[PDB]
Amino acid sequence: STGSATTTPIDSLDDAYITPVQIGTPAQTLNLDFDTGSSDLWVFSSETTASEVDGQTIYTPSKSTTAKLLSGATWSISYGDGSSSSGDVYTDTVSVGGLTVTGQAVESAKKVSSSFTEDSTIDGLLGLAFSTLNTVSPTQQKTFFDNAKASLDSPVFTADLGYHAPGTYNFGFIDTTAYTGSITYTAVSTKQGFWEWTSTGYAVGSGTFKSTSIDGIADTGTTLLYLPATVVSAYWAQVSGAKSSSSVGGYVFPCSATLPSFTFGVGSARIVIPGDYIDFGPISTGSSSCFGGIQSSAGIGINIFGDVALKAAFVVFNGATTPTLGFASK
Repeated sequence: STGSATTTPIDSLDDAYITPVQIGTPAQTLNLDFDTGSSDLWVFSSETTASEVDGQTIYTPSKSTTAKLLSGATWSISYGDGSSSSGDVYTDTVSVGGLTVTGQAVESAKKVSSSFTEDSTIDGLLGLAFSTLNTVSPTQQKTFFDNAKASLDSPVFTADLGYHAPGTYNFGFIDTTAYTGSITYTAVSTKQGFWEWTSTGYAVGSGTFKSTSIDGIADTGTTLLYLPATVVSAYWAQVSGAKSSSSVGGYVFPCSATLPSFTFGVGSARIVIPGDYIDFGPISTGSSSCFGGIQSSAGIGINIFGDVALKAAFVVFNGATTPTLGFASK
């Protein structure tokens, strides 16, 4: 089997991407944030504290003839950005782009933090990291991909995120028309539960490539590119007037600037992030100070190849017995 679904930016800045997901019988379609940095499929629901729902579409398990309460199971998650959610668990039928899993754990939120409430466009998350990170207790549950894997034509999924445009998540096949040149594959460590790999270096604009190992995670659920302070300083030094602002929470730059590109290495291959991808717009409405899309990972504890990086590539998440990651230009 295979599946193919379009993923759409939630706003004009590509702050996140949503993908429609069918849950239950009859189908209830929710728009979920596909997150290769976590491993829980959780949804706003009829059980979510009413004051914490503000415009989201909810899953109502009592209206699904295939929903079953997973007795005694609870979940609770906290994300790198400080947000969180928790609740109980159902199993139900879940379909993505024509690919169906029966008995998928659907984690129903009883509580969500303010950032989730405040984002009306995201109805929940669909985790695509390794199932070892799943938070369901006392019996850990499998991700949608893990459940689908054995049925897929090939044990892979691909992320093809657009810049200010829709893109695609495919399951079970590689669309050879969706990228240019070849896909370069690179080793993955699953030791921390992430799609963790080592980039071979970077360049700023038309500058020379610096060969240096950068360990980090391919994370579709993180907006920006978070790299070591040395790398980030080298980037922003090429933008007149750019500075790190403690008050704002990172590097800012004059909105009148033209940003240089940023290149990262995948083995001997190179992925070029155009400068415009690194512009996240005014820090507040009407400001001429703009927020940068490349930020320091110092004090995160891990480098994160988020959407800024991934949307410059066609990315293969290869879930073979020994997982790997593939990157192609597009």
